[PDB]
Amino acid sequence: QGVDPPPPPGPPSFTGTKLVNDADHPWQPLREGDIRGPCPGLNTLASHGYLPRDGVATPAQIITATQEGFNFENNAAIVATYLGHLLNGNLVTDLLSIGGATPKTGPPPPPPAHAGGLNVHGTFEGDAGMTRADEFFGDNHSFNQTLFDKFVDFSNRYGGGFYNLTVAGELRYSRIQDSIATNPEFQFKNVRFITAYGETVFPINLFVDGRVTTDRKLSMEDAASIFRDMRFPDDFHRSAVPASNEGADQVLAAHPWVPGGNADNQVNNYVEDPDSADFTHLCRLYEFVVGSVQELYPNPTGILRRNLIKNLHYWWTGVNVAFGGCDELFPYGQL
Ligand SMILES: *[C@@H]1O[C@H](CO)[C@@H](O[C@@H]2O[C@H](CO)[C@@H](O[C@@H]3O[C@H](CO[C@H]4O[C@H](CO[C@H]5O[C@H](CO)[C@@H](O)[C@H](O)[C@@H]5O)[C@@H](O)[C@H](O[C@H]5O[C@H](CO)[C@@H](O)[C@H](O)[C@@H]5O)[C@@H]4O)[C@@H](O)[C@H](O[C@H]4O[C@H](CO)[C@@H](O)[C@H](O)[C@@H]4O)[C@@H]3O)[C@H](O)[C@H]2NC(C)=O)[C@H](O)[C@H]1NC(C)=O
Ligand SMILES: *[C@@H]1O[C@H](CO)[C@@H](O[C@@H]2O[C@H](CO)[C@@H](O[C@@H]3O[C@H](CO[C@H]4O[C@H](CO)[C@@H](O)[C@H](O)[C@@H]4O)[C@@H](O)[C@H](O[C@H]4O[C@H](CO)[C@@H](O)[C@H](O)[C@@H]4O)[C@@H]3O)[C@H](O)[C@H]2NC(C)=O)[C@H](O)[C@H]1NC(C)=O
Ligand code: HEM
Ligand SMILES: CCCCCCCCCCCCCC
Ligand SMILES: [Mg+2]
Repeated sequence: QGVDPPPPPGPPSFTGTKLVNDADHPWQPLREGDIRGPCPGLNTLASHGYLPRDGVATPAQIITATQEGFNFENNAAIVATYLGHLLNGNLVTDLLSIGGATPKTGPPPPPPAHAGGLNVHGTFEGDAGMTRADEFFGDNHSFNQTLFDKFVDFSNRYGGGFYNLTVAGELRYSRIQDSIATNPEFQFKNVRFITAYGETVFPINLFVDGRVTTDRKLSMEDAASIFRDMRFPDDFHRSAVPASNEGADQVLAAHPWVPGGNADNQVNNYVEDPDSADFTHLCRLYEFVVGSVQELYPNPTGILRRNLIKNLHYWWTGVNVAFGGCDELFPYGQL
C-alpha cells in the first residue's frame, strides 16, 4: 500500500486578478467529519471547495489551491506546504490534515511520528497568533473573539479602522507582550519566529481585494468573514500578482525583537536564544526542521523512506530559492 508523490506544481499560467468567489466555488457549511484548523487561508479554501471540503488534501492540491484562490507565490507555497507535510502529514498516503487528527489521512505512521495535522503544537504551529490563543490555554485552532476584538482595537488606534502595515507592526509586538505576561510555556523561536512575521502581512497582501492597487488595507467585515467564518468577501478578486510576505521586514523594524521564550515555567521571564534561526540566519530553520524530521522518523525503511527522501528534496527546492541558498542535507541518503 502507498502512493508515489509527484513533484510540486509550478506557478499558474495566468497570474492576474480574477473572481475567485465564483459559481463553482460556493461557500458551504461544515458536514460531519469535515476538518478545519489554525490557518484562515486553508480554511477558506476548503469551505469554498478549492481544497477538498473535508479539509484533508495532498501537498500538490494545497499548492494549486493557494495559487488559484489567493495567488500565493509558488515558492512560498512550496516552503509552507512541505514543512507542514513533513512534520504533520502522512508521507505514505501523501495526505495532510489542515486541522487535527482524522482517519481520513489513512493508517497511522510509526511513532513518534503522528500525522496529526496542522493543529500539532511545538515545531510548526506556535504562540502569539492574531486570532488564535496560545496552546497553553487549551485551544490553538479555534477563532477567539477576544483576540479579534484586539485586532479591531489596534486597527482603530493605528489604521483608521482598517488593518494596514502600521497596525501589523503594533499588533505583532503587543501579542508578544501578552504571551510573555500570561503564558509560562511561551516559545518564540525557530519556525515560529519566522512564520509569526509573515502571517501578519498576509491579510494585507492576500486578503485585500486585488482590484485595490493603492493604500491596501483590510476592512473588519472582510477580516471577520475570513478569520471567523471561512468565507471569501462577496465578489472577491485575488491579488493581481503572486504574493506572500512583502512588508514583513517593516513589521520587525517597528519593534525589533529576538527569538527566545519564557524560561523555567514562569511568566515575565523572557530569555534570548542565540542559536535560533532569525531573518539574517534563515538556513538554521532548514537544519532545525531536518533535525525534527529525524526525531519523528529515526529509522524508516520502505515506501516510507522513499517518500521521505522525495518530500525532503521537494521542500529543499523551495527553501533554496526562498532562503537565498542552503546546502541540501541527505539524512536518509539518496534513492
Ligand atoms: C495605515 O493607516 C493609517 C491611518 O489612516 C495611516 O496613517 C496616516 O499616516 C500618514 C503618514 O504616512 C499621515 O500623514 C502625515 O501626518 C504627519 C503628521 O501630521 C501632523 O503634523 C503636521 C505638521 O505640523 C507642522 O506645522 C504645525 C503648525 O500648524 C507645527 O505646530 C508643527 O510643529 C509642525 O511643524 C500637521 O500639518 C498635521 O495637521 C494637518 O493635517 C490634519 C489632518 O491629519 C488636519 O486636521 C490639520 O488641521 C492640518 O491640516 C498633523 O497634525 C505629517 O507630518 C505628514 O506630512 C508629511 O508629508 C506631506 C506629504 O504627504 C508633506 O506635505 C509634509 O512636508 C510632511 O513631510 C503627513 O501628512 C496621516 O495623517 C495618517 N492618517 C491618520 C488618520 O493617522 C498610515 O499611513 C497607514 N499605514 C500604511 C503603511 O499605509
Ligand atoms: C481567548 O484568548 C484570550 C487571550 O489569550 C484568553 O484569555 C486569557 O486567559 C488566560 C488564562 O486564563 C489569562 O491568563 C492569566 O492572566 C493573568 C494576567 O491578567 C491581567 O493582565 C492581562 C495582561 O495585561 C489582562 O489582559 C487581564 O485582563 C488582567 O488584568 C496572569 O496573572 C495569570 O497568571 C497566573 O497563571 C499562570 C499559569 O498558571 C502562572 O504562570 C502565573 O504565575 C499566575 O499564577 C494568567 O496567565 C489571560 O490574561 C487572558 N487574557 C485576556 C486578554 O483575557 C481567553 O481565555 C481565550 N478564550 C477562549 C474561549 O479560549
Ligand atoms: C501553503 C500552505 C499553508 C500552510 C501549510 C499554512 C499553515 C498555517 C499554520 C500552521 C498556521 C498557524 C500558525 C501558528 O499559530 O503558528 C497558519 C496561520 C495563518 N495562515 Fe496559513 N498556511 C498556508 C497558506 C496560507 C495562505 C495562502 C494564507 C493567506 C491567504 C495564509 C494565511 C494565514 C494567516 C493570516 C494565519 C494567521 C492566523 C492567526 O494568527 O490568527 N496561510 N497557516
Ligand atoms: C503562516 C501561514 C503560512 C506559513 C508560512 C511558512 C513560511 C516559513 C518561512 C517563510 C520564508 C520567510 C523568508 C523568505
Ligand atoms: Mg497559535
